[PDB]
Formats: sequence, structure tokens, C-alpha cells
Amino acid sequence: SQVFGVARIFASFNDTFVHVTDLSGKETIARVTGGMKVKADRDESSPYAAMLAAQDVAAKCKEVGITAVHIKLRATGGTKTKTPGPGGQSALRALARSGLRIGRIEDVTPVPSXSTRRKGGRRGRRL
Amino acid sequence: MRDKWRKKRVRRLKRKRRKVRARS
Amino acid sequence: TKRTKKVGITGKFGVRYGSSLRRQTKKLEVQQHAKYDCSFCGKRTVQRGATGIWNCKSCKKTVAGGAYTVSTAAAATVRSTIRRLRELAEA
Amino acid sequence: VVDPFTRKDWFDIKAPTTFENRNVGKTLINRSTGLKNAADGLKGRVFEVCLADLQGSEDHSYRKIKLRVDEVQGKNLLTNFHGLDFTSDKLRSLVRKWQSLVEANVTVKTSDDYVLRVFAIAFTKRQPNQIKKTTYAQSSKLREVRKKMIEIMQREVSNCTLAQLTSKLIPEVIGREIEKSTQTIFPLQNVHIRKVKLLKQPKFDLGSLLALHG
Amino acid sequence: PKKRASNGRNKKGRGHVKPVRCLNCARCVPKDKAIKRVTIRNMVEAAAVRDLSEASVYAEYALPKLYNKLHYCVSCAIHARIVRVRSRTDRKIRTPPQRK
Amino acid sequence: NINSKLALTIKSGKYTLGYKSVVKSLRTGKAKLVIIAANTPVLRKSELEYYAMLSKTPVYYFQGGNNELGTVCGKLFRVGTLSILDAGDSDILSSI
Amino acid sequence: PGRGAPLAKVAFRDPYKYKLREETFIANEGVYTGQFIYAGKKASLNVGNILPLGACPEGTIVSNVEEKVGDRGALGRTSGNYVIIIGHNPDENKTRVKLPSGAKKIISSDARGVIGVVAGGGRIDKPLLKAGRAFHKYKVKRNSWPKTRGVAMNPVDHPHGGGNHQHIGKASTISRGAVSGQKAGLIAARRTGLLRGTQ
RNA sequence: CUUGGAUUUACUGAAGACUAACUACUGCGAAAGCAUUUACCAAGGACGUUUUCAUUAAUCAAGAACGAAAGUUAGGGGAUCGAAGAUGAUCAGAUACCGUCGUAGUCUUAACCAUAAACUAUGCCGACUAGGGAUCGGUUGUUGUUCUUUUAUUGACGCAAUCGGCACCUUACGAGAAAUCAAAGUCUUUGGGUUCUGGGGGGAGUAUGGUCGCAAGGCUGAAACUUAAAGGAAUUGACGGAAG
Ligand SMILES: [Zn+2]
Ligand SMILES: [Zn+2]
Repeated sequence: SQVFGVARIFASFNDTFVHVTDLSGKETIARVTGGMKVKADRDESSPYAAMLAAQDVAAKCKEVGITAVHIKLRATGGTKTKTPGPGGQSALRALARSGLRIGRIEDVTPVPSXSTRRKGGRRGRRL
Repeated sequence: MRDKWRKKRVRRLKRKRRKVRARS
Repeated sequence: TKRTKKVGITGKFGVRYGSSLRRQTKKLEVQQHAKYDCSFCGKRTVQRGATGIWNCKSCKKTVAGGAYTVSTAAAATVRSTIRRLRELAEA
Repeated sequence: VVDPFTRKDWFDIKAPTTFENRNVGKTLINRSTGLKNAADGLKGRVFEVCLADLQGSEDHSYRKIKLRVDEVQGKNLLTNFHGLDFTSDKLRSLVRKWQSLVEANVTVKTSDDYVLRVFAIAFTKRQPNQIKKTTYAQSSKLREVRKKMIEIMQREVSNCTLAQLTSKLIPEVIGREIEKSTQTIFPLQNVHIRKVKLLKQPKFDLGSLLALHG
Repeated sequence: PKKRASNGRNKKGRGHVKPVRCLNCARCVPKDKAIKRVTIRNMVEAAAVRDLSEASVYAEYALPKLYNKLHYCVSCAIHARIVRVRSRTDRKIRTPPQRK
Repeated sequence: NINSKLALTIKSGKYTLGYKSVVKSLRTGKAKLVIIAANTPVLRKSELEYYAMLSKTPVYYFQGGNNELGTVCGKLFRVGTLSILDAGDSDILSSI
Repeated sequence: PGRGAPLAKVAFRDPYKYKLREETFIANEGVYTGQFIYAGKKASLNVGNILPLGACPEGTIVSNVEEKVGDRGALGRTSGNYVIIIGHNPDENKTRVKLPSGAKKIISSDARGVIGVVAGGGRIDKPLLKAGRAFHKYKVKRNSWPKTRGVAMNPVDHPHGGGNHQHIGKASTISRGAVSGQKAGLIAARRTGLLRGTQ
């Protein structure tokens, strides 16, 4: 029936990667970022830019033969923040409305079990 | 001035005082 | 009486070679002239021959050790490591 | 300039007979050329599919099994068990405050020399008539739970092969037995095998593969 | 003078507590003093729960939540208005606000 | 536990300290137990336990060296081996 | 003399004629007189025993290790040095080891090594303190002491000699492709100066 | 940094650190501190005690042990962060805050240093004084409770108690300049024992001497001179590039 890939989405506070792989993850079928669709470095992670990045992936997903994608959303993870960026939420909505079908959905933001020192210093970054 | 910096300024001043006495 | 306040065995060097070099010598030359307990006969009669050679006057057992101590830190670590690796492999 | 997806040929994945919905899905690879054979370059891959997909039931939706391909049969991919894991949502859904958490792991080889690290997690159960807020078990008790938890983990894995163990992992026989044997110590809830890791494999036995693939 | 009896933290019968890094500005802050908020949000926005439930190939698929425990320092929390300044008499109250 | 029972035998019962007395006690059959320190030479140990086989005497292998065995007996000197001729108020013979 | 490590004379029996064979080993630390040394494929994992590399588990500390099967020992022979067995690759019969310099090497598993650390370690920790001590050190090694600085010679004697001030004049880093008579200084140096940080 | 394939993807692999969530008005420790498992080692408090010795005690000049971080010396390790330094911005200028790297350091083994808002800014020991409920370890009597196992001599939970704690709520007999305080009460109705410390603000923890330390520095420690104030708690207002 459905030809399942995996839509691996990274949503940072600077960019949004819409990356569709095979079910193994060792074949890149389509990878579109929020920053290839915009002209300002500031909005390159915006929810609107994520919609544009998501829709053209489905266009490439359709022509190859992919008809359904699993969602593996992640944030920056590690020592940095675990909250998903604005792009991942709007890109997730944009995919379902492009005709691409959806199976399992999961968050795979990397989580340390401690961890190394976080950048910024003891007193943080003072703005 | 701040007390911590006044303390540090004296610390660097004492070190100079100690050295200039070493010349004799 | 206490003949020297701090130089100890390095009092044979007088004022030469610098205090830092004399302090490094004192730590190791005390160890290499000390008497250690024999692990074989139990007496405190083990002394250094050349480097790495430690003879016991009583039981005439000679053991290979460190340059200035009968046992070095890394050797004891290896002995426990080998003992551990031995018992796993042979169950 | 080249349209790189021109030489990608799709192969079909097959799950072992220990699993029910054996049609995992499809992949792509550069087609077999003279230099590099697609058969050789596609084995060793790892496929991660939810346990709900390979079993149908929605109760396994929080466990995902990694499937490793070790041999290709023309257009069909023959895989083998590679590991077990929980979903990040589920383990988070289980770790709440005012309750005691106990974890245990152990390394043990199967009947046919499959070295595995099995990870089990359990939590203290709150009584129904309970009044006090916190359900805390003493550290001596949790040592007893963990000590009992490892030996049962060792006993049930070393006595059975991976296929027999995988048939134990589907219904959580070990999870039921861990909770059963810890009843005399402390009431436990949500007793699980939260992870299984393949550490070392022996020489590949293509005969035993087909025995799990027909 | 003394503003609080707890000295702004929750350390009694103790010498030292390992600190935490603020989520926002990565500042070291003691774990007990850090303002901790446990949030459980739906992974998909409430508006998109429908069309993503129509693209689902699985019937009645219970989508997951996102679990996250947040840590803020005093400046992190006050600026983000997670906590607000209270009156001198309202400082004594430590019962949770009744909003949910 | 054994160091306690052995210590009790010292202040209460009969014993001999030293290799020559232990072998001499095994020859006459007056020995009830033989205790050998860990760092006793293997050749001497192996023939101490040969006499015990002939004398029908149990042997206990102390875990410490002749320095620790000596101080258990209340002695300020090394005791490489000892034999208990008469266990006194203690029960070391039935404990071993 | 000339060696910081002690040597152990070990007597073996000749398998084929009635004779005793004396062997000179480098004494591993903890080896004592009268100790039994076992050498072979079936020897147990004990300090001082000689075992093939494949027969040792990972993390085994070994010394006097062979690069080639039957060269009778090449690696880790100075006092306090040893070779760590990093891993095994059994199907091509290979073992990865870590050398005292940090280099990783791949050796045949049939290569042999002596379990333990070379004795005499810590020898460098004590200063020599005296020209006389160095004189006695090299009296039993070779004629390489004392060393005159090349910058202190005349232009005939060294590339660094000459000048109205003692100075090298040109870069002291010399190409690897230089010829004999030119390679005085830092040969084929990838970098110079005080080593800051990790390498 | 990137068409010499960056970022991203999956798997395999190596290093060092750190032990997330559980995690708390919770525990232990003389304090500093202590959070992956297990094994060992030697300690410890509390409770139980119709066991034992009988004043063996409290606080203590002089003198000792330990003592966060940083720093010092010598090896080993050096992933990440990152003083110094270099850098791209911002700015009138910023060699600052922001960004990118980065050396000591961060880790450890041997030794020093002996200081912190080392704070409960509250010496230690002792007795009494007002109510209340939670909670930890022990121990003492008890359930429409589930489980062991089908029940006990299981465990958990539940209800009454007391010991010790870490604390918390109200009140003010009383205290306080007030904030506040169950001790900061039992202090002009002035006396339980004892140690240390202060005598307006600066100069100044400076100079000098001594003493300890490798050094950095620690401990002890003035005077001249100068000044009418410095400061504590709270009230009103004014102001805020704070909240409602
Ligand atoms: Zn001896
Ligand atoms: Zn801040």
C-alpha cells in the first residue's frame, strides 16, 4: 500500500530542516531547509518558511514514489534547549495538507544523561 | 569604588611595595 | 638533636643545585634508601641493589621493582588488572 | 543535471516469522552496477519500525524494534532482530514525582552467543487507600528489587535463544515475572523491559536466518 | 533587611546543592532556588489536530504529548513573567495559583 | 570469627609457636590442629601438611602473614606456624 | 649497564637434547628469583608469563612485544613502559595495540609478549644534579656527551657557527629532503614553539 | 564552515568528562560537601535494651586535624566550557556586555595554600515556657486494604502513640528601634557555665616588626592625619529603560 519514508524534521530557533529519508534513514530522498526559501536570515526559521519548505518536499516526495511519511521531530537537544522551534510545528501541519499521509509520530530530541558544560558561562549571556 | 576592586588595587600596590624594597 | 630543619638527606649537597632540585631529590632518595618489608619472609630487610632490583638480606629473594621504590603505582594497578582479567577469562 | 533518482531500485523488506505483519516496507539504493553491488551495499542496514506496525495491536505503540538486514534474496530483504526501545513520549509519561524509580541493566548472552544488554525500569505502585502524598521506597528495598530484577533478567535470557527471547519480549513475560517476584518486597507498577541492545554477534548463520524466515 | 525567611531558596538542613543552567540564558542557578515548571503540551497545535487526524493512516491514533521540565533563574522567570512581584503580605503565600 | 576463637585458645589452652615445635608435636601425636600463615614457604607448608596427613590432624590456613598470625597470638614476634595441643575454653577444634 | 631495566636469567629445558638453556629476559616488575615462568600458547595470564597476543584479553598490559612473529621482542622494553592490547580482529588474525608513544599498531596475533610492566620505572623522576652523574651515565652507553652547541662553533664546523653574535641566522627548521651536513636543527618539523593544549 | 559536498541523515568507532528525568520546604556529614551499578573495607547517628563502668563531664588560652572555588609544584590525561589573547559587530569611543575561536584551567595522581555573603549574617552546653498539623529513621499497639500465595510468622497502605531530627502554620504571655523572633523569651523584677569579639566614620586590615608559605598570600597589626556625621528599621512623597 503506502510507500513509507521518514520525514526527519529539525526545528531550531535559527533554521528548520525538512528532511525525508527512507525507513532506514540511510537514503536522503528530499531535504529542504527554511533558509533556502527566504531572503532574510532572521525569518529563516519562521513558521511560514517552514510551510514553504514542507510543501516542496511533498512535491519531491510525490514524484519519487513516497506517499506516506513518519514524523521524527527534534529540537537542538544535547546541552541546548529541548523545546521544538516554531518551524517544526507549522511544517508538521503543512505536510498533512499536501496529500502526504502520516503514520507514527515521535519526538527524538537528543537528551543527555547528565552532560558537558553548557556554553555561556556561569552568569549566562547577559542581554 | 567597589570594595572588591579597592581590595584588589591594594593587593597589586602591596606587591609593588614589596618589590621596591627588594632592591635594597 | 634535629641536625637539619628541612634538607634531611639532601644535606650532603650543601648549597648547590638549587632548592627545588634538592627538594625533588629528597623525596626519591629517602625512598630508595628505606627498608621495606619482604613479602616473602615477612621481615623488614628489603633494600635496593641497582635500579629495579630489591634484595632481601634474610631469605635471599630478589624481586624486580621500581627505580626508587619496591613497587610502583602502575605495577600495582597492572597486578590487579591482570588478576581481574585472569579471573573473567578462566571464570 | 543527472536526476539522481534515476538508478534507485526499490527492494521489499521482510520481517521474521516471529513477527506477524512481516511487510515492513521498502527502501531504495543505487542499482547494482559492475563496480558496487546493491546486494552487498544494502545489507547491515537498520530499519526502525514501531511494534504496533509489526503486530497490529495499538498497545505496543510505545515500543519500537530495530530490524537489521543481514541477507538479501533477490528483490526481498531478509532481516533479523537488532534491538528494542521505548518511545520518548512513553518513558516521560511514566516518570512522575513523589514516586520511587528503580532501573537495572545486565549483560548476558543467549543460547546461540547473542550478547545483549537488557534494560528494565520499574516504579513503586501507590495503594488505593493511600493518604500520604509521596510513595517512596527505602534504598535498601530498591536494592532488593534491583538485585531480584537482574537475576530474573539473567535467567530468562540465557536459557532461551534470541528468537525465543523475542517471543518472550512481545507479551512482556519478563515484565510480568519481575513484578510477580517483587511483590513480597514492594508493590511495583509499569514494570518493563525498556531497552534491548545487541552488543556482539557471532559468525553469520544463513541457515538459522531462513529458519526464522521460512 | 531580610526580605524572606527562606532567603529566596529552599535549602535547610543542608550545605550545598548542585546548580542548574537556566533554560533561557544558560546561567548557573542552585537547583532548589531555580524556578521549576513542569509542562505537558500537545505535540500538534489544537487547530491542526483535525487535518493531521485525517492524513493519519492509522485509525484512532492517540498522538503523544511533549513532556518537558523547565528551569529558570529569577531574572529568567521574572522577565518571562512566569512569576511576578507580589506584595509584602502576599509574599507569605506559597500555595499554587488557581488558574488551571 | 576465627581470630577470636584462636585468641581465646592462646589465653586459655595449650599451644606451641614455631616450626620446630609444631613438627615435634606432630611426631608425638599431641597436636589437635595446625595453623599455617599465608606467607609460609610452600616447601615447608607442603611438608607440614604431609605430617598432618600421617598424624591425622586437621590443618587451618590462616589468611594473614606470619606478622598477623604472630600478633593474633599476643606475641610481639612473627609466628609462621603454630599447633594447638589443648584447646582450652575455646572451640576452635570443632569450628575450623 | 647502560640499561635502566633489570634483566632476568631464566633457565629452560631443551626439548630435544639433555641440556639447560639460559635466556635473558627483561624483568617485569614483580618478578622474583625462583619464580616459574610459563611460555607458550597454553600459558596462563600471569605476570612474567610469555603469551601470544591473540591469547590475551583486551586491556591486558604486556611488554617486550614482537612486531613480527619470531623477532624475539621489540616494543616496550624500557623501564616503566608497556603495551596495551586495544583490541582483536580475529578473522585476519590481528591485534591492535597502543605503544608507549601513543601510536596505535596492528600486529599478528601470533606475536608474543610478556605480561606486566617493565621494571625499574620512575627512573627519570630524579634529577641528575651533576655533570658527573651524566658522565657516568654515558660512560657505559656511548660517546655522545657532552654536546657543544653548534651556534658556538665556527662556520667550518656547523651550519649554525660564525657571526659577531651567537645566533642561528636562518630558519632552524630543515627540510626532510635536505642532505647530510644540512640536517642540523629541527628536522622536518611540523610545528615549533611551546606545546600549548592537546595534540 | 561551504559544489574540494558544508549543514542535515543513518550506522559503525574512540576519547575524556557528568551522572538528567526520579529530585522534594526530603536524607546523611564537625563543617567544607555528598546523586549511575555492584563488591569490599573501615566508620556513624537515631531507635530498642530489666546489658555494662560509675562522674569518667561543659566550655575552653597554647596547640592540632579537616577545610568550596580559584591559585602553586611534578607526572597523566586534556571531549566540553573557557580567564589571557585574537577576533565580527554595537558605539562618539569601547581591547565590555552580544557572536566565533581559543591558552592556562576545568579531571586525576602526589604535595601546598587555609581563604569565601565558609550565612541561620543568630557561639556551644543546660532547664522551662503556646497551640497545630505534616514529614524522615527507629520502636510500641491496631484495618471494609491489595498483594505473598491460597493465609499466616510477607510487604505496602491506613489508624493511635512516643523517641530523636529537618522544618512549617497561627498567636504574642514576652522581647525588640523596627523588620521580626518558639527564640532574638524567661534581660533596670538586671546573676545557669563558659569561649571569642566591638567601642563614631575614614586613614586601614594600610605601614612596620614578627611569624607561617615555593609563590600568590595567610595570622598578628598601629600611628600621624582627617572628618560631624557614617549607618540601621520603617513612613510619606518623588522617580523606574518593573508588575497589575
Ligand atoms: Zn625476605
Ligand atoms: Zn541572569
